[PDB]
Amino acid sequence: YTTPKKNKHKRKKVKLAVLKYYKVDENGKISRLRRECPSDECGAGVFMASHFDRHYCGKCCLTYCFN
Amino acid sequence: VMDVNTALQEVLKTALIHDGLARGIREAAKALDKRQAHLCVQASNCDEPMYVKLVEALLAEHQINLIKVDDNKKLGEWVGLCKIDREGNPRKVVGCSCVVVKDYGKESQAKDVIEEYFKCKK
Ligand SMILES: [Zn+2]
Repeated sequence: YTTPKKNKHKRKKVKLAVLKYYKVDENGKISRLRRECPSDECGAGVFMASHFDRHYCGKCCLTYCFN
Repeated sequence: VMDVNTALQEVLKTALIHDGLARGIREAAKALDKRQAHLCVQASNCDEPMYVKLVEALLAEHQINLIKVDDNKKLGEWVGLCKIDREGNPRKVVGCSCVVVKDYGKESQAKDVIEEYFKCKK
């Protein structure tokens, strides 16, 4: 009943209705956009994140920074 | 034309009751990029060109067969992606737009896609 903050909001997902992971050029080739994760489970599999400084894999949970 | 469309009906039915076949764009991409996937099935009534040019241009650079069906909704009813009661909705979901068969389960009705690949190579 003390209520110092009146709630705690819980996360809503981003809900963006597209992937946009691929590009095609001059009648099309496959074009990966991110550095492919070298993890054994998903090698040449799922893609890594593109943050402002680093890359990040959602499955294998490993990152590559560029200092 | 019955002996090909009903043929891959039986093929995808035995595939989904025997294992998991990929349903939807992301599992389709991640399943056909791996070098074990069999033929893809994708819809014809897509409303945007980058989706279709993506899926055909990205299956043609592999060595995998393709069969195209007219509507996505009735395909999604076919692919088991529903909650079908026998007296209610046939497809209460927006049907699937593209699948890929990872495995056939068994070799009962593989002759249909064999002659499909034959007429593709004709
Ligand atoms: Zn990974």
